[PDB]
Amino acid sequence: NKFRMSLGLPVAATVNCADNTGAKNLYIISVKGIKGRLNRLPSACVGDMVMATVKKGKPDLRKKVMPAVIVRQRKPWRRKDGVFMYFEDNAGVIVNPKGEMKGSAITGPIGKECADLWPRIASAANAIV
Amino acid sequence: LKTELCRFSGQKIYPGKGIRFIRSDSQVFLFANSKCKRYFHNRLKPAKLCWTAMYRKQHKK
Amino acid sequence: SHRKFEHPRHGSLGFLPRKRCSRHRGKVKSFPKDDQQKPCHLTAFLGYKAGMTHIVREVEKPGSKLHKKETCEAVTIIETPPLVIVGLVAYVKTPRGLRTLNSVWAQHLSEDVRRRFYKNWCKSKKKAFTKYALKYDSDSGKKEIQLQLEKMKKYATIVRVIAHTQIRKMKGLKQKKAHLMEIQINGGTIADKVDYGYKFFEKEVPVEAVFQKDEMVDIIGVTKGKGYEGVVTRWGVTRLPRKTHRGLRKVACIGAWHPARVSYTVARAGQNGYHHRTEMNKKIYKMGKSGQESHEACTEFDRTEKDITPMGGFPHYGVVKGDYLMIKGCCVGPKKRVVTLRQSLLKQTSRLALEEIKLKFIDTSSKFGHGRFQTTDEKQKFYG
RNA sequence: UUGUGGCAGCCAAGCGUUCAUAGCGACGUUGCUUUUUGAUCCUUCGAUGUCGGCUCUUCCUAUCAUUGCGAAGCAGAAUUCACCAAGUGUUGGAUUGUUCACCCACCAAUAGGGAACGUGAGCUGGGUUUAGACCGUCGUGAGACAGGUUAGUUUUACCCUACUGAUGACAGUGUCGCGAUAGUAAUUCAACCUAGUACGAGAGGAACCGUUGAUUCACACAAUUGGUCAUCGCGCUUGGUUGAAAAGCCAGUGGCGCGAAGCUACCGUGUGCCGGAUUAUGACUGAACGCCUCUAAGUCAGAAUCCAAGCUAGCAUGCGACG
RNA sequence: GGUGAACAGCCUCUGGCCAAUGGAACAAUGUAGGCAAGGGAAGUCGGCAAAACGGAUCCGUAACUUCGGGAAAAGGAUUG
Ligand SMILES: [Mg+2]
Ligand SMILES: [Mg+2]
Ligand SMILES: [Mg+2]
Ligand SMILES: [Mg+2]
Ligand SMILES: [Mg+2]
Ligand SMILES: [Mg+2]
Ligand SMILES: [Mg+2]
Ligand SMILES: [Mg+2]
Ligand SMILES: [Mg+2]
Ligand SMILES: [Mg+2]
Ligand SMILES: [Mg+2]
Ligand SMILES: [Mg+2]
Ligand SMILES: [Mg+2]
Ligand SMILES: [Mg+2]
Ligand SMILES: [Mg+2]
Ligand SMILES: [Mg+2]
Ligand SMILES: [Mg+2]
Ligand SMILES: [Mg+2]
Ligand SMILES: [Mg+2]
Ligand SMILES: [Mg+2]
Ligand SMILES: [Mg+2]
Ligand SMILES: [Mg+2]
Ligand SMILES: [Mg+2]
Ligand SMILES: [Mg+2]
Ligand SMILES: [Mg+2]
Ligand SMILES: [Mg+2]
Ligand SMILES: [Mg+2]
Ligand SMILES: [Mg+2]
Ligand SMILES: [Mg+2]
Ligand SMILES: [Mg+2]
Ligand SMILES: [Mg+2]
Ligand SMILES: [Mg+2]
Ligand SMILES: [Mg+2]
Repeated sequence: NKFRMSLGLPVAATVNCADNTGAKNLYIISVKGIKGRLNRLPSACVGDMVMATVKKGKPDLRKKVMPAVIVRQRKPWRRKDGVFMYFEDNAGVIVNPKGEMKGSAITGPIGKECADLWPRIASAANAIV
Repeated sequence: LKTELCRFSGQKIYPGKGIRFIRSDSQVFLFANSKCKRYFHNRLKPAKLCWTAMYRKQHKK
Repeated sequence: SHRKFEHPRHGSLGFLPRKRCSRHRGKVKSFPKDDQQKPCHLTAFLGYKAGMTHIVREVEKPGSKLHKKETCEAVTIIETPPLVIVGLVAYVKTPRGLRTLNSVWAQHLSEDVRRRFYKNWCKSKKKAFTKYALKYDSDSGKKEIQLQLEKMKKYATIVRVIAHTQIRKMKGLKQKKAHLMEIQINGGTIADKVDYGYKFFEKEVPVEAVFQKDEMVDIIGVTKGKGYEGVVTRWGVTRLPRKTHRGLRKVACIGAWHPARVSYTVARAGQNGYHHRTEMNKKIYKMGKSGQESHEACTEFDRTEKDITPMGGFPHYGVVKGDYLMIKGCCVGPKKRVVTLRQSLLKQTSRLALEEIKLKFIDTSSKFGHGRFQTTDEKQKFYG
């Protein structure tokens, strides 16, 4: 599948919301696939599906747990040609358990490791880099 | 070979090296090393640093 | 009184005692099982870790995301000038184990290998083997040496060659006292093995005659020494809260009341590093032989004429002038350390093992500071 | 000791749409266990630091998941009962001092226990458990409270041993070796292919091989990236100071920027292993018993198992070959 | 004396000292003092400890109020 990347975003990290859904701000509460280890916080990286709450935004989206996908991280990570690439901010988009985006558009760049792993986000993406 | 250029200092970047920044406007900045990267984020202007490629063409050095 | 929450144990009990190694040269603790239909080959060398750098290559691995893509990988360079075979040792199977039956040395031994037998060469008389040498100049003496060969052919179950390094050809190593070891001959009969070893006394073995391209090899040696280390770094246990009286960097409980003893399984402070280690399946990316194009760092895609040595030389090593060997990944030991390359004991069958390597670029920019030129003339012509 | 707590048997009236025993099991009855409590008062009152958590290791099996199987009211998928099995794993959080509990979430799974109810010269001190103080009930009162509340000192190792490392004598001195014994380590998941296939009316819906990855752990290493500065390396700068300029110095590292080298991070990179004997179980041959029968004699296949190999040590007051 | 609102802190002159056993080296564990990518209380009984803020000039300042306050509220801009 994908290669392993520097995990940037532990639980309690609060991320920007890059879609036209009305959520402003996602709050990671867990990461899908994390079989834990004593005292180690579950962490996410670009293309990782997470569970999150909405702490700023529309009333109908708040106070509910929902799946999201990380699209941007500030933590540098090593591409497999050698470069260490990173973004200006942390971002993710609201999806279903099957990966379908709740919104319709994405604002800003998208990590290539995410677009190749979620084809519905890939479709809505502006510039995949 | 397929070299690449530093967006800040204007030097050649050889394969397997460099730091690639993505800015909110989707513009890609590729730096040669961490000296360039820290001056960039400190908001220095590579035209005012004497050792840069932009500076040298601007003063015909 | 069960522990509330469980987590795997810190550290491995399989590398105890974590003491200083009793050896500076790495010891081959097992040779590849012999296959009498193979021709007589050798199974190990002594190299010197020169330094590291990185390649960029292109992958062929159908089904992988890296297929038809580039990749960057660290590599280590081991300088491996030819070995010189000075002796032969025979082994015989006994109920207690393997036993040395006899041994024959070459007539001429260099000053370097003879330094190996002294702890102060300079103020000695340098008499080592000065009388065994005379066995080569009298027919009664020649008779013995020839008769010893017959005895090995007659009874040996295993034959090994004694070889020393040409330590003098690495001026960066401020060493004149060569390293000496036994290397087992595999393949052929015992009569074949004895002929192969003796026939080739006083001569040089390149690394080509033993190791090939893209084969997997084990590397043996002693790791870097770090002195006396506490439990947090030596064993990897977690730190205690900030507000602990008498210190954070320890293990809170070293055992229960019963047994009324501290167990060997608990983490303690002590020596860290300078341990013997055998490290498997380090792949060979490139063999560099002095006098051919394969020595320099010019690929089929990059033709810039440059040597393997980075600008300013390998740090804390010097300049690689002789034969060398390019391994994927990292190597036990610091720079300048003698390493033991050993043929794999296993069968290599997996797709990684069979994979063919084609380099596209070798970084020879300086490993001091942030290197930015590949050659000195590139630098000189850039500036003025 | 075992009433009580927990686990397990036997018989079989009934349930299980019909069928005592697939899965259960009433009325009865036999045990085991010693993480409960009760009962007792044997040890300790010239003192064995008294809850919990944190940290770390080890051990048990009454097995939750992981491996191999047997049964079913097992079509498939899922689920249930049982066996061999303790090799590996059993998490992140909200509230509570809590053990316990209970929700949120992930997960293959979030099993159950012991070690002076492991672990205070290991911590912590939230609770409880002195002296201050408030409330409520009780008391004529001093005061009481197995009621609630708030503030309240956590001492010592340099000894012996254990453990971890470090020298070292005992056939002159040195080099190369052998290898008794002791330790030991790898782990689990996912995506694609098989496959919308088997199975099935449909609804649903697998797996082996093959491929590519990832988790937990372990051992190294520093080419790149990141971290680190008193390179006091270069630059700038506040205050002072040497009449000034230049050059510096002081403000315990004056401060800031960049900073090689070394060290170092799942925050970086690499690597992590082949034979044999078998368990459960299914069988072969084949009597006892003209048939039958995995068993009696003789054979077979067989596992996250055990023993090897491999890896670490090897003063084993062991040994070999040479100079 | 200088800086400055300042008997603050910091440097200097008069005057006074360098009296605190020395030498070598720079392991663990300490103690005192720093810095740390991404995240930001998930740690913990509990933000304990640390970090962040901080001078001055201009602007602007809510609830509530015993009308005296709150108030340096909050929130902005500037500074050689
Ligand atoms: Mg924890
Ligand atoms: Mg416990
Ligand atoms: Mg447990
Ligand atoms: Mg490590
Ligand atoms: Mg304390
Ligand atoms: Mg370097
Ligand atoms: Mg009982
Ligand atoms: Mg009972
Ligand atoms: Mg009594
Ligand atoms: Mg009593
Ligand atoms: Mg008492
Ligand atoms: Mg006492
Ligand atoms: Mg007593
Ligand atoms: Mg005691
Ligand atoms: Mg059992
Ligand atoms: Mg104690
Ligand atoms: Mg208290
Ligand atoms: Mg009181
Ligand atoms: Mg009371
Ligand atoms: Mg002590
Ligand atoms: Mg053993
Ligand atoms: Mg750096
Ligand atoms: Mg560095
Ligand atoms: Mg049959
Ligand atoms: Mg003034
Ligand atoms: Mg003053
Ligand atoms: Mg930080
Ligand atoms: Mg908190
Ligand atoms: Mg909390
Ligand atoms: Mg917690
Ligand atoms: Mg709490
Ligand atoms: Mg505080
Ligand atoms: Mg207020």
